[PDB]
Amino acid sequence: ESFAQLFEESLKEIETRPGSIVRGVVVAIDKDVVLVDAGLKSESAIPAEQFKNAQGELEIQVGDEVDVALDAVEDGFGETLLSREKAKRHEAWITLEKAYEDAETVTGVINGKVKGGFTVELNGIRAFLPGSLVDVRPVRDTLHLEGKELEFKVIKLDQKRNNVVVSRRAVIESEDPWVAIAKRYPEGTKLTGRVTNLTDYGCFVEIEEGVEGLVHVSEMDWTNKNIHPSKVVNVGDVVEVMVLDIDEERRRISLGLKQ
Amino acid sequence: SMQDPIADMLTRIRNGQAANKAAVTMPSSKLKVAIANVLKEEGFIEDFKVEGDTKPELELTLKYFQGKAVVESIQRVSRPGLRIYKRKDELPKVMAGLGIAVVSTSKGVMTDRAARQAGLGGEIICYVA
Amino acid sequence: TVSMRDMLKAGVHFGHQTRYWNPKMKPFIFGARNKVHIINLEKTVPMFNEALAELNKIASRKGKILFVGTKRAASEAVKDAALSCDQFFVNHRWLGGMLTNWKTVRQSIKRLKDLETQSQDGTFDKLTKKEALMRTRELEKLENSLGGIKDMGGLPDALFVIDADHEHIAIKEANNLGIPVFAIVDTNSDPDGVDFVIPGNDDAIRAVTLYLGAVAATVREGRSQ
Amino acid sequence: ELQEKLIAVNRVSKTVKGGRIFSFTALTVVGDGNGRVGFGYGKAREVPAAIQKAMEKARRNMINVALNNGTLQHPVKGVHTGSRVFMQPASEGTGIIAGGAMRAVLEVAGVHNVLAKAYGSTNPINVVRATIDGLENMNSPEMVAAKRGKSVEEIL
Amino acid sequence: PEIGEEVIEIKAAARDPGSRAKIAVKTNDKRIDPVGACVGMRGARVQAVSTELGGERIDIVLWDDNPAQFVINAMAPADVASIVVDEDKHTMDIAVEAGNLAQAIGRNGQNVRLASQLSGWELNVMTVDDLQAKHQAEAHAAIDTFTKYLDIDEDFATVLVEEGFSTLEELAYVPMKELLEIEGLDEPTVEALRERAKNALATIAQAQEESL
RNA sequence: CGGCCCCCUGGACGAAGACUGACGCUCAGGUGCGAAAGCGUGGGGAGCAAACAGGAUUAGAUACCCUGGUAGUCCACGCCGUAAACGAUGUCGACUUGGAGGUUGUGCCCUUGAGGCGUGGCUUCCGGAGCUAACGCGUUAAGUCGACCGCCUGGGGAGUAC
RNA sequence: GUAAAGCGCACGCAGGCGGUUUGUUAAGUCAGAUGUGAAAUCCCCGGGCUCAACCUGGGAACUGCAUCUGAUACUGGCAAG
Repeated sequence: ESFAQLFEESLKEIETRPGSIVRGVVVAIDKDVVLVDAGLKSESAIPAEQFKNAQGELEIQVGDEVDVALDAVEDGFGETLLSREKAKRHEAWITLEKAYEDAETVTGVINGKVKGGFTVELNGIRAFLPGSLVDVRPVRDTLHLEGKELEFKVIKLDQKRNNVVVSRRAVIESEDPWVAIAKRYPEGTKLTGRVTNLTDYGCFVEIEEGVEGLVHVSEMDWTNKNIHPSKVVNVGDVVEVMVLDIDEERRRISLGLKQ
Repeated sequence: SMQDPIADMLTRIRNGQAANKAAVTMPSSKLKVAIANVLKEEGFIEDFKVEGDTKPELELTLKYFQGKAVVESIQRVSRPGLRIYKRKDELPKVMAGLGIAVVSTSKGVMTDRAARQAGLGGEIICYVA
Repeated sequence: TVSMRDMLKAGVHFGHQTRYWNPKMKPFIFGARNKVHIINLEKTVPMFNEALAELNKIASRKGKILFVGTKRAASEAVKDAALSCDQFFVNHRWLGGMLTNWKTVRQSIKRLKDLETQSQDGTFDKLTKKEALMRTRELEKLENSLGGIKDMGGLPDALFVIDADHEHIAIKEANNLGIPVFAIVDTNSDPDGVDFVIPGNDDAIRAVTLYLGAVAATVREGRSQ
Repeated sequence: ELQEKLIAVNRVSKTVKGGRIFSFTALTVVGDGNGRVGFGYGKAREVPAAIQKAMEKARRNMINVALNNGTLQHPVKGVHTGSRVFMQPASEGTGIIAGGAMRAVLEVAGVHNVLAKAYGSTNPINVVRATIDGLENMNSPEMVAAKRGKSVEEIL
Repeated sequence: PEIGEEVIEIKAAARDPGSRAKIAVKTNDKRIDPVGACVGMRGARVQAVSTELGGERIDIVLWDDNPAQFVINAMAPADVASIVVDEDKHTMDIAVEAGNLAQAIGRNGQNVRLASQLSGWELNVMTVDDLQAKHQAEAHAAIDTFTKYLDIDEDFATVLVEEGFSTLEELAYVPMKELLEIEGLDEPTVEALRERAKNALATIAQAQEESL
């Protein structure tokens, strides 16, 4: 009756769009596809590579629950955008928690400055940093034991572009993209960027606040023409890329990957 | 411009029958009302309902028997471009009597059979089958 | 028989997106949630019950039921359902003109049966290797295609289908011959050819399974009767 | 009990690398002398086979027609593609006044008395189809009464 | 060959080889016509079986639906009009007219047995008048049994059994609201009179206790 | 109809209200506007380029290609009144399932963000019913109807002769 | 639309058509009557030439026009909205 109408609004009330409500129960595993059901129109064709943790083997059997992501519906049949992105929100919450007490305390091990700043990795993911943040002072972890264990103390974050730089050592110590597009510019600032779609001439890695990069086809590897990008890297993966070139005018930042 | 209201009525009805519309609405007029009443009497429609004071809206309710529509055919005969008037002997028979022909007469608008019974002809509005 | 809560749990109420729908399904739709159509369970349930009753009646008079799903997600399940009530099924690609052009396919069935016999009952082994491999391959092909319908004999007396738009060929065949059709019809699908439509999520696995299980139970009941 | 009339047979060609391959089309119609009627349009390299096919096809997909005694229930029009057809019920004794393919279908249908003209095209195939259409759409008094929620005497 | 390719549904073949061989057959509604195919051009295939194993009166009946239509079909080739029914042993009571009974019955010991196995059970060929004769021999008896059911006054019982269909024998399980339309229905008493009949049945069971 | 500016100027759409109160639709004759080429008179003339000249090509090449090159193209004021002036689809009005866009308004909504929910105008593509000889058209109809006009009646002769 | 056939586009007189409600009129419209609509011809029922053609009695028809008396739904006129 209005039973059903009340239920419809109830079920509205007890779900949300993003990957927030850990609801999808893993109802079939086979390699290389995991599948869930989060109260959506269809079941998600999940990769296995969203769900193996830090050493390469699976961690969740049948019945286990992780939320995925939404706001994109039915490319022709199916439902979702993947769940690790959901994990990105949890990582963002942990990073924000710092604000409360002005200190987020984890493990942070930064061996080398990709784009000027040491790369700091939190449990599964690894993020890239600006130079100063790796070290509180000129200490320079190159003389520290390789991949050492301290923490991360935040020096700098870009706040729209997920670039976060953190201070590994020294426990005692405690429109918009295109006007000032000179930050990752100079010649060779490398970046950690997720690829989006490979257009058979390109890969379209683009992460840094609403920009677009192309590592198109020529570099990508150390073979030129017989390469077919889909074979050689991935879909949806954070990689080594750097700028190599910027247009601020015709908005074509032409990244590379042969580096 | 709108020149023939009745014909517009009939077309609306036809389109509703085609499209399996339950009910068909349109601005009301007295002649339209009477036509609707005649149809209801002759059972091609379920019920008609006028509603409104300043600009009232006639709403007919269409009829469907075993899926398909009831009003198999509905044509104007008289039209502004060319009027048709018939004398009682000359009155027609739609579908060999199975259908009807709405005819306006001095004593009101009625089906062709009714007019014949009365003993008078008039302006042939529309055939319905 | 099948309750509304269970259907909701399964995910029947979910239906395709709002750019992929069919306006003939507008009656069966309730609303559109997050730019996805919702099927009206209030209107779905009674008709599903009806369809079940008809299927039962068919069974009671010793009717032959054919279960069609070639979605390759619920192929396993449709086969399982068919077997539970020992009825017939087409879980892989429907052969164009399986029913209309039965007489030809009947030979196909016969060849398959003969091959099966050779494989099993003969116990003759001693066959040229390549030839033996070829015969095996033929067996596999024919099993995949016509495994469920091999014991069918003639033409079914009713046709249960999991997706109308996907199996429209089978539906059209049934209509041409006049076989009763019992279709699960999502919002994108066309239900005009269907006799006993069923608005439900053809895609979701659990919903499909639920549909199948109730159908199987009512077939078994009719057989018992 | 069924009667069957081959209306027409026509030779049709297909050009190939060698030359012209000829074949034959057979347009037949069958009926039981009552409401029921069905046409078939067969094709084969030889004539008898093609007519056999036409008979087979006609025998299936038949269609019923509501006949008031020997004639029709009211004037009816039917069209198909070019062939537009008018046919009109007529008094006993008049016979089938109709031309060609149309005639044939009427006879098998078991109508005995009609006045009937084929306007437009007279392509046998299309015109027989149009006839069948006019016969199918034609409804009876009882049918219209049912449609309209009345008795037969109300409609007369 | 249609039957061979599952096109002519042939269930039972209640026939008497050496005399008459009438058998009904069903078909999936698809412009097939089962008997027609079994007969052929002017009994083309019918003649084959006619002079097959020996001069036999082979017959084909267009099976309609269920067992009710099988009854009449089993009376063919003749003219059935009506028939009675029951439970396990329904006993199809053939209801025809004397004039048509001559052919319907055909031979005392021939069509009475050939059509008996037609339905698989047994038939009881009767007459149109016979039916009515037995029909009334049933109305009086739910009454024609010394009235051992409800019972009250007799003057009211006559006026009640006038309108009463099938007497009162176990009639409480039927519509308990149409006898209230009868001129004279205040408080539930006739609805109670039927209850008395139910009590009479219990009394009859008590009589069985008197005898068992 | 295309660089900016200014001056004069026509239409369209939306938002609410307020007013008039059928004043409307169509239109034979009639009147006006009407690409390019073309004409007249007077200016102008960079580039391009009918005509023309030479060089090639070719059997020939009164062409295609190359080198030049004048009318014209440009401006002012007149005339011409035609084009595959095409959506090869007259104008006006009403009604009939959908999807994906573009553009331009406008109402509400926490714009919590580039958004969310509507509601108007114009517009591109696909496609349902229906229509169609088929191709296709398909709420911008070639569907279902009404009003008015224009036009067609085998091909040529001929849109020519008088 | 492509078969012949949408003026290149507009404005616009004459002309054609005209939202909705009430009142009135009664021109159109419808009904009835009267007068006429020559006879012959056509058609119906009959009759006479042996039949037929042919002749012939009576009817019907001559779809119209004119008038008078009504009807007023529609169209028109007039008056108010």
